[PDB]
Amino acid sequence: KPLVGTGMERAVAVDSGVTAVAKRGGVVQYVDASRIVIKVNEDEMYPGEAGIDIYNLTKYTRSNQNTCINQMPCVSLGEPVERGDVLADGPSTDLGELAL
Amino acid sequence: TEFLKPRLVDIEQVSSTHAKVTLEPLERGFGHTLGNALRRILLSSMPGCAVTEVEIDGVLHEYSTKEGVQEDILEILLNLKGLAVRVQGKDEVILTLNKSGIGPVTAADITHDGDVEIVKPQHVICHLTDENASISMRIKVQRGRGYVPASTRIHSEEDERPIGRLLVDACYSPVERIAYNVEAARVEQRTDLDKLVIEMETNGTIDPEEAIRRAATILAEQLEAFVDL
Amino acid sequence: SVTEFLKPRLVDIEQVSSTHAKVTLEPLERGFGHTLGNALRRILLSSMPGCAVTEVEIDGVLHEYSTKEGVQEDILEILLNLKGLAVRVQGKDEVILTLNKSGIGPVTAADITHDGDVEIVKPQHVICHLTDENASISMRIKVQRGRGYVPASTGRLLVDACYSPVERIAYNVEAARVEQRTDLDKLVIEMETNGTIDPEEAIRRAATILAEQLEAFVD
Amino acid sequence: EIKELLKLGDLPTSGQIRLYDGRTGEQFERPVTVGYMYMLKLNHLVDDKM
Amino acid sequence: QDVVLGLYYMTRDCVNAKGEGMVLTGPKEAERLYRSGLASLHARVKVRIT
Amino acid sequence: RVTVQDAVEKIGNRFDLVLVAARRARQMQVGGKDPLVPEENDKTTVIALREIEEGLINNQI
Amino acid sequence: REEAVVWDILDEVIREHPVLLNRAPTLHRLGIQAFEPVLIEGKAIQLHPLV
Repeated sequence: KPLVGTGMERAVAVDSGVTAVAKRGGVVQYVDASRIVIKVNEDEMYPGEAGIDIYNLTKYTRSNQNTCINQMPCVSLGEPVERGDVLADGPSTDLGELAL
Repeated sequence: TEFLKPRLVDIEQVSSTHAKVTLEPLERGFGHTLGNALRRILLSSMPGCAVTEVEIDGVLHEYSTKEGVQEDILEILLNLKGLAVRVQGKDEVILTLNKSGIGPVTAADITHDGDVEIVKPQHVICHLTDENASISMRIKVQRGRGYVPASTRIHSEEDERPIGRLLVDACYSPVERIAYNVEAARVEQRTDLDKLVIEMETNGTIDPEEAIRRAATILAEQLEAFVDL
Repeated sequence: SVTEFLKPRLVDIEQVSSTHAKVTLEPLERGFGHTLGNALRRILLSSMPGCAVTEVEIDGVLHEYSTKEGVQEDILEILLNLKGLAVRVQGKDEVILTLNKSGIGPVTAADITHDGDVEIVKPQHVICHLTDENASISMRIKVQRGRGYVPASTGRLLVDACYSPVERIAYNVEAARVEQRTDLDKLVIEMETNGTIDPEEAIRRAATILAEQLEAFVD
Repeated sequence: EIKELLKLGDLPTSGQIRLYDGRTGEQFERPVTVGYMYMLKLNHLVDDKM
Repeated sequence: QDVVLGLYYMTRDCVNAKGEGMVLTGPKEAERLYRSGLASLHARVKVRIT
Repeated sequence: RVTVQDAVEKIGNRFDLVLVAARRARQMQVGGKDPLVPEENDKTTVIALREIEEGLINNQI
Repeated sequence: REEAVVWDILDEVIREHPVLLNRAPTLHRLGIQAFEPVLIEGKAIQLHPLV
């Protein structure tokens, strides 16, 4: 995190699409720094579905400029999450703030 | 010629990690001269004890991941690098670790010994996060001094280590910051006798009652070349 | 390894004068070139013991303000020039010497009443020049034992005392190397001294002063 | 408002602190600014160019 | 630029200083006076020079 | 030593100092002669410049 | 193999062989200059401040 910023980090890190963002609200079912998987709540589920959103995170991979890009969890098992919360940090982010 | 010589009159282990020590009395200047010399020696040259290799059962390199654990294997190595332990009369030792079931993994899980003593049981290695999950690993510790990065170390080993070891950078020096301070004190009904205070923060493996004497010893023997000239 | 840190040998006495020398050590562990160079500096420049001129009584003066005639340079300079005289005192705290001279010409420390109990280690030190057919001067010079350099803070004329014989000491640290690393320090110590003591031995005195502090800690 | 925050910490509101040189323990003359800048490593690192 | 900053700072005169106004026999004891912390570097003095 | 000006005081054209220092250093490296200055295992580059300091070289030799 | 002797040889090869450093662009003659090298552990070229 930068200690002094502008509050734009909370937007660049999310909108740049590189943090993995919770598509629907629910509770964390499992985490292991490769997968994060969310038991979506029935208030946002679609009726025939299992009702479970996995997020297979991208781990160590080359960026187009050869820097690595491993996503890491920020959640804990059994923690609640709401649509649009950051589930996993990107490169250069933590808790979803930009952090070069 | 009127030089009063010091004695190390007092010590205060204010925490399991932090302590104060005082050397008293001193003449003109010697409060500063030792005050800085011992700080600079204590930071460079106190020997200590570091993790140096780690072998974890099913991993292959630093960048992998283990099913059911909250950290990339790399952040496990960044955690174990900070772990500190005493070892009793040994140049190295191997520690086994095993845990299973959900929850934290902490240094208290290491297979303890009489001859190893850990400064902080709660220092955390990872979380386990699945009901059947496990890690088992063989942490190797070495004694040493200063800092030795693994890149030069393997270039110093000159045999080829097996696949599935991890290497960590060695940071033996057990003192994290040292401060010194000088002040006048009641002796012999006279002024300008410095009570040197040295006060210190450490990784917890050593006690000042050794440390200041060991630092003074190093100084005393390095200095021999200047009287032996 | 774990308690067998590298030790220097003197690489040279590198001597350029009897007054000044460039004693150099190699190798020292990284950063010790300061930890010893400056430590011995702070000893040498301020806490070496020795003997120096401390007070003056030229014939009939209350203050060097009075520029008594017959002498070329005024009493403010004679007062400092007498601080310039290096002296050795054997076994005593304070000793007074007497000086007088007559006739047109210079005055030198060789003209002092040399007790033999005291050595004026540089007799050829000019004191002043005389400027009349009747020119002669007579004075008491006090010499005293003490330590370091003490300023004029504390018919007598007071003067700063130069008890430490080190005229200057300076030191550098610089790159040195072995077959596999270059992060080690060389140390160069340079010092210049007033002739009471030879420098390659003054440093051996100073290393002792420092060693004596450690004697209560070393195991 | 920076001063006000530094006063809420127990910190010196001048922002500056006296420092000493670890080569001797001498004090520096006049205090100097000390504080937490943010610094970026740039992708022009040297072994990629030597 | 830093070299000239240092030389400017070294050669100023400050009308109040520690050890101001005494008389010295040369640079070398000027340096002993500075280094021991007995005189401030920009203090006024008289010296013998050559 | 490095600044050659004192050798240029002796070879008053500075170009001739390179032609003369090369010629002499070749008499040492190639022609098999050895220096009239005390060598210190310097390069012939420096030895030949140190041979101008002895004042005993010009392009007659 | 970078054997232990080679540096003591290198520090004899180089011991006074001038090497030419120039930036680019190099507007004027002062933009190429020669210096005697001294060896370094790192990877940067250590240049003199005044130059």
